[PDB]
Amino acid sequence: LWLSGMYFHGARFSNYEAWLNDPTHIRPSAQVVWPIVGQEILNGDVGGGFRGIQITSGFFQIWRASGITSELQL
Amino acid sequence: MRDLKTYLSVAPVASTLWFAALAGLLIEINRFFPDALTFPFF
Amino acid sequence: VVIFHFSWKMQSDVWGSINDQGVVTHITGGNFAQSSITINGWLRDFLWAQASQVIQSYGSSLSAYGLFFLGAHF
Amino acid sequence: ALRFPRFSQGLAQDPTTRRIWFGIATAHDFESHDDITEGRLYQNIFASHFGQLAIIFLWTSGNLFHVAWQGNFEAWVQDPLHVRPIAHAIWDPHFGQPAVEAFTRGGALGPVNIAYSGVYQWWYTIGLRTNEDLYTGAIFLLFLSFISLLAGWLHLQPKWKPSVSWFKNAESRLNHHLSGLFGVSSLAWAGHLVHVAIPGSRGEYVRWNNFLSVLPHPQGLGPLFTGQWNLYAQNPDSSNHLFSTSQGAGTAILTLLGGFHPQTQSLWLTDMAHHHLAIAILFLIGGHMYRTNFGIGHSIKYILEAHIPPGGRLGRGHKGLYDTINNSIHFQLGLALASLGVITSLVAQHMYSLPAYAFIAQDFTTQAALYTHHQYIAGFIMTGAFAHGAIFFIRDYNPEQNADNVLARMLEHKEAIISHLSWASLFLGFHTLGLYVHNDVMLAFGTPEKQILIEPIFAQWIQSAHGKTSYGFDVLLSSTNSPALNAGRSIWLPGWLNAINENSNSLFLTIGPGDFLVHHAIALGLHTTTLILVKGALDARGSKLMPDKKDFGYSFPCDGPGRGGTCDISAWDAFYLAVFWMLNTIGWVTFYWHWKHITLWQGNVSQFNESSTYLMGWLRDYLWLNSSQLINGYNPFGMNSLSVWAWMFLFGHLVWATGFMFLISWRGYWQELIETLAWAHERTPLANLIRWRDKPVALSIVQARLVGLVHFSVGYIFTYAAFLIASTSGKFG
Amino acid sequence: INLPSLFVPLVGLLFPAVAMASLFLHVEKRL
Amino acid sequence: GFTPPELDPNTPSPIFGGSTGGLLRKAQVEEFYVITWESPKEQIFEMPTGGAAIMREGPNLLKLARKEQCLALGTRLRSKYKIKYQFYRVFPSGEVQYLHPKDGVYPEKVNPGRQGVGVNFRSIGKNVSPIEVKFTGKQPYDL
Amino acid sequence: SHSVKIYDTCIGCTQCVRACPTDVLEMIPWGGCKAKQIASAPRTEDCVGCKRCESACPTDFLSVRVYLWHETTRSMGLAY
Ligand code: CLA
Ligand code: CLA
Ligand code: CLA
Ligand code: CLA
Ligand code: CLA
Ligand SMILES: CCCCCCCCCCCCCCCC(=O)OC[C@H](COP(=O)(O)OC[C@@H](O)CO)OC(=O)CCCCCCCCCCCCCCC
Ligand SMILES: CC1=C(/C=C/C(C)=C/C=C/C(C)=C/C=C/C=C(C)/C=C/C=C(C)/C=C/C2=C(C)CCCC2(C)C)C(C)(C)CCC1
Ligand code: SF4
Ligand code: SF4
Ligand SMILES: [Ca+2]
Repeated sequence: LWLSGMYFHGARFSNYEAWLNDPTHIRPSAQVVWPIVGQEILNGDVGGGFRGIQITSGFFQIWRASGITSELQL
Repeated sequence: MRDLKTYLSVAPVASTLWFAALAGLLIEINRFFPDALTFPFF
Repeated sequence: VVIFHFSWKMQSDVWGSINDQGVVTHITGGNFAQSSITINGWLRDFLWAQASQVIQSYGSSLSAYGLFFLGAHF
Repeated sequence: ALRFPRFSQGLAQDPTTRRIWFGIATAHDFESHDDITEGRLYQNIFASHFGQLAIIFLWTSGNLFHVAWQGNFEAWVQDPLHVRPIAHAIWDPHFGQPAVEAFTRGGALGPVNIAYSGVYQWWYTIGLRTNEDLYTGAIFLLFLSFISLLAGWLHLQPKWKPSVSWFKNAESRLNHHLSGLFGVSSLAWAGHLVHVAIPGSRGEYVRWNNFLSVLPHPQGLGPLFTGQWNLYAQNPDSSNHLFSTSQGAGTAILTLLGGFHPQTQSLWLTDMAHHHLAIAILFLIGGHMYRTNFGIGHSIKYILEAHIPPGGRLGRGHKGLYDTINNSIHFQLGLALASLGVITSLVAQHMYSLPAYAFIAQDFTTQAALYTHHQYIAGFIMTGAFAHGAIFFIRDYNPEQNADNVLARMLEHKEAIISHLSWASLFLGFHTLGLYVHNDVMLAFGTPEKQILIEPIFAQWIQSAHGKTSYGFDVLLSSTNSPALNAGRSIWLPGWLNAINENSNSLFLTIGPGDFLVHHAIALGLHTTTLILVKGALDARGSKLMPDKKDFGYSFPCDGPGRGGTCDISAWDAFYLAVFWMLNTIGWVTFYWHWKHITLWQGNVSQFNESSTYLMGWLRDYLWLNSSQLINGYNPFGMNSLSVWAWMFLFGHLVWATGFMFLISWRGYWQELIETLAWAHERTPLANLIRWRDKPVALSIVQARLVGLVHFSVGYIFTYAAFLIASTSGKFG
Repeated sequence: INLPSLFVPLVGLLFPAVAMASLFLHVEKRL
Repeated sequence: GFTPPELDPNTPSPIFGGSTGGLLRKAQVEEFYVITWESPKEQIFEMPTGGAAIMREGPNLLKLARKEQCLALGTRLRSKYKIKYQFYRVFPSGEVQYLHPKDGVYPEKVNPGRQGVGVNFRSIGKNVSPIEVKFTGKQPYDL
Repeated sequence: SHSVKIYDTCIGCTQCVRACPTDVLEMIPWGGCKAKQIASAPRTEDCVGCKRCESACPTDFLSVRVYLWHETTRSMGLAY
């Protein structure tokens, strides 16, 4: 179930495709937050026309080493 | 089914539900009346 | 202690930026060889100097880390 | 006996190393020694007092001698604002040459220490000018030390030891201590100020060899007996006076002005002479209350027994408290320590706001050092005041002799006292921590206008009532025609209103939201420390989990693991827990004082007023920001004179952490380790030819708690002292 | 002729030496 | 009135390989203990100091360094096996002292030849306050 | 040697004697309870002070009490 969540978040709330386009400028991000009490400030400019939380689990590197190139595979 | 109704009233489940509902209520209140420092009505 | 040793050593003598002419500038200046040998160098050049990023994140998208720093101390 | 220690036979027959440890830590608990009487206990305590008096005189002798010998005083008297006072010389053979060069300052001819006790300002204020005065004083103190020792010896032989019922004459002692010890001493101090120091700050050098030949006032002792005292204040020092000179000097010896001296930013000397005279009169008159050999006065016991309200709401009132207090020494010690602790932090609060010494308000490091020293000592004194109450309840309390008076009634509703203390401290903790976290979150999200900033309108009102005009309240002394401002406008109100409305002294600093929040944190600390100490006292005779605790003593480990477990159930253990909270509370107080003052001394008050309302502000802008110079005291590129503090800072961090060991690890683990080591040694060749004489054992449980707590608070004091001194001394501003 | 040159050593080295041997011999003595 | 047995040396000992948990200098200069039992057959059992030993068929004689060791071994022997044991205290003089069971019966069974030691005839809530015994060397529970 | 005292609220359940690891306690005949039994402590020079007996007593409050006192070799549990 935890793996299912990781792949779904990479597929749905992420900037993985743009990072795939330019890996050394886009910093990876697969979690966005709702604008409830001003907390949307946590949705930062991670590059690629996207605003969220920069992740450090290294999942984009795994998905690139796997051959994954579209969000449909995720 | 009766056993399920009992189980759902055990302490951790009851508190979980109570606080999730309370959280939804306060969240929606603050989404409607944001940034309140005073009682601006009367 | 293991993770402190690895974190300071990598920034000091491994990580950094290289120029087209080929002159490597490390994140920290390379001060592990001469400041790691005293305890004062660990307190000064590692903890005090690198906690700056987290004690200055209020107002940015890294402010959740500033909140968690203090919560964890608590 | 036949072994150390002599006072305990039970310890002397202990064949393990315990015998030595406990031998040292029981040496002054006279009531627990073999063959103890009442007379032996009282006489031991009397001689011990005399020993402590000798100690104090020898210590102050040392300070005087050493700044007269290796010191800086003479050059300091010529320019108090542009020279650093020396404490003593450094001789350390482990020094290298650069450190030798680094510590040589103040004009000395070699490595020295700068003093922060403030003795140059104090001695300069009262009259001492050249090194011969300091030498003179040191020799006199040596003499008084020797005399103290002689009296201590003399009052231990027969033919000179007093009886227990001499020590129990309370009316006599109070008459003498009130009119003799407090009144006569204050009168003689008013004398020293009138005769030596008021002239000293006007150019003249009155000493023993000429003082019978110098008038203190132009018309000596005339006015006093003719009745017209006002002539003694007919010509004050003008407000352009230079302290140790005649330029702008007056002739008055007693005044009531209120303000500060313009040049030294200090209290007037004539004000202090007049104050000491006034209170000496009050003490002398009030020391004639109780009855003695002359057939007039009061019986304390009768006053205590007559004070019972009809309607019986206080039960039997105070009937029988004279003998409860007179017969218990722990009761008396608890009372003494409580009064002394309160007035010690009163000393702390009044010495920074109304400085008495000339050029001490301009020496910032000495201000911070003195304040922190006196607050921490007051906190320790408070914890002791409460500890001896629990010792009294266990050892000397007699229930049947106190039946239904105020004391037994205190014992009778202990639940209602503890429950309400608990409620108060819960309330304060919840709301204070909650508002701080609210504010921190508000600023992490970039919305500082969403903060909850309560304004302290009551303290602002009280400051207005003293004549402050920063909040436009216009109440007493701040209004126009009120009888309060009207009745004092002639005497002290000009000087007072001039000083209180200046904003570069520390007389009633401006306050705001940050002051409100930290004051409620201080209240939380006081309430929780009181809860711990009071619970420990009121439960020391027994509780429901152990109803016979009084049969076990003040301090003992536990009652085993039965009934759920009884770790830390003695009253000693309540004291031990309360010391942690005392340290935390004094920490909050002194952090508040030092941050406020360090931003005021830099002309950057808005920094405190903006950063004090959320805890990241305290962590970053006070702790982190003010640490750079201290931790750069020595580095790969060299050392400067902050080196000794950079070192000490780390010492304090080390000792503290070692205290965690003794506090988290407990005894069984270590005892098994030691059994292993004993085997190892007894089995190894050329080393088993050596035999210990005490079987080694792990430390005791109570002993381990005490040793852990000692390491913890030593580390505490040392690290904070190093940081405070290095961060004020580094800026010297 | 330097005064600390004598007092700092003996108060720092020999005073505790003699006092520790003193107190050891006293504290391990059965009378 | 129950003469106690004698210590019969030349009683064999269990089959042990040796261990660093046995006697030490205290047994040379202060005291040590000795337990003896019966063992219907040869069997293995856990030494109260180290690993495992084999008790021999017939009488068994073990030397230990503490009374608690002897008593823990005896409790193990008496419940898990059905064995009778006795233990003794030997001094460096060469003097034995039958120790347990003292009067022939086990102390959890009441024997009619015993006196009361350390019995107060009142409840524990009726001890005096410490103030009643101050300056005189007794203790409130002494009474 | 520690002190161990028995109080007359004892119901003679013997649970304390069964628990002692050094054989300090003993049952003796009595007449003040249904069991005609009472505990006694004849051998307090061997008491290590573990309070294993107090955890076993069922009366309220306790009927056996252990007061820790002067320490010896046997009391400290030293094998060397
Ligand atoms: C940062 C450390 C810390 C903290 C926060 C506390 C806090 C407290 N101590 Mg304590 N103490 C400490 C260290 C600490 N202590 C240390 C080192 C010692 C020495 C051993 C002591 C010894 C000590 C004693 C002896 C006593 C206390 C008491 C108290 C309570 C005082 C009442 C109060 O202020 O109301 C509440 C204040 C709080 C700060 C509570 C904060 C927690 C809030 C409620 C968090 C809310 C939870 C939130 C919903 C999310 C939950 C997360 C989820 C996963 C659960 C309080 C809860 C006294 C007491 O019990 O009072 C009755 C008392 O007797 N302390
Ligand atoms: C309690 C007061 C006191 C204190 C804290 C000090 C502290 C110090 N003294 Mg000093 N001293 C004192 C009183 C004091 N002295 C007195 C009253 C005299 C005679 C007037 C001297 C004469 C003196 C000389 C000549 C020298 C020092 C030196 C020193 C420093 C080096 C350490 C040392 O060698 O010890 C002190 C050595 C002594 C010989 C002092 C002996 C005289 C005192 C009275 C001894 C008291 C011991 C007493 C029995 C125990 C009291 C109990 C309590 C203090 C624990 C040190 C900072 C040396 C120095 O300057 O270092 C750079 C130096 O050479 N002292
Ligand atoms: C006039 C007669 C007289 C006088 C002067 C004294 C004086 C004294 N007696 Mg005594 N006594 C007397 C009669 C007298 N007694 C009689 C008749 C009896 C029999 C009933 C006793 C029975 C008696 C006993 C049993 C004891 C004393 C004790 C003491 C000493 C108290 C300890 C001390 O010195 O602290 C000094 C106190 C002060 C200087 C006054 C208090 C100052 C307050 C707290 C604050 C000061 C404020 C100010 C800012 C400080 C300046 C600081 C700056 C300089 C740094 C003291 C010197 C104790 C003792 O002798 O120890 C050996 C003690 O054990 N007395
Ligand atoms: C005038 C003040 C005063 C006086 C006369 C007494 C007198 C007494 N106290 Mg008491 N007490 C006081 C204040 C006072 N206390 C204060 C202020 C506190 C709060 C800290 C306490 C808390 C307290 C407790 C909890 C207890 C006593 C006990 C006692 C009695 C025996 C003390 C003893 O000799 O044990 C021996 C003395 C020691 C073991 C002191 C050595 C260890 C100290 C703590 C280490 C010092 C730190 C270190 C060396 C310095 C820094 C190291 C270096 C690197 C700088 C005795 C009658 C004890 C008692 O027997 O009950 C009646 C008891 O348990 N007191
Ligand atoms: C900073 C705090 C601190 C320190 C210094 C220590 C130190 C030590 N711990 Mg400990 N521990 C701590 C915290 C600390 N612990 C805490 C918080 C806990 C709770 C979890 C524990 C729990 C714990 C356990 C369970 C054990 C230890 C053990 C040990 C010892 C390991 C053997 C060793 O390394 O010898 C070397 C000594 C040192 C490295 C200390 C520094 C040496 C200094 C620098 C030498 C200076 C000498 C100096 C000149 C002396 C002369 C001064 C003169 C004035 C007298 C050692 C002495 C283990 C042990 O005992 O091993 C056998 C053991 O099992 N610790
Ligand atoms: C400047 C000198 C500083 C010391 C001044 C204090 C002494 C004056 C008052 C003492 C009263 C003596 C009471 C009778 C006490 C008395 O003399 O009785 C003699 C004593 C026998 O003890 P008792 O059987 O009388 O025990 C009864 C006790 O309850 C009385 O305290 O034998 C000893 O001398 C033991 C010596 C151990 C010494 C331990 C060394 C301690 C080192 C520090 C000692 C103090 C130095 C302090 C400097 C920091
Ligand atoms: C346990 C115990 C004990 C101890 C106790 C204690 C420790 C206590 C304390 C306490 C405290 C610590 C207290 C405090 C207090 C205070 C007070 C009570 C106050 C006051 C005052 C007032 C009322 C004021 C007034 C005024 C004026 C004068 C002017 C200006 C204004 C005003 C208003 C401020 C004893 C031994 C006894 C006994 C046993 C038990
Ligand atoms: S405390 Fe332990 S050794 Fe002592 S009598 Fe009780 S059970 Fe036996
Ligand atoms: S456990 Fe208590 S009641 Fe039972 S026999 Fe022992 S002392 Fe008596
Ligand atoms: Ca002012």
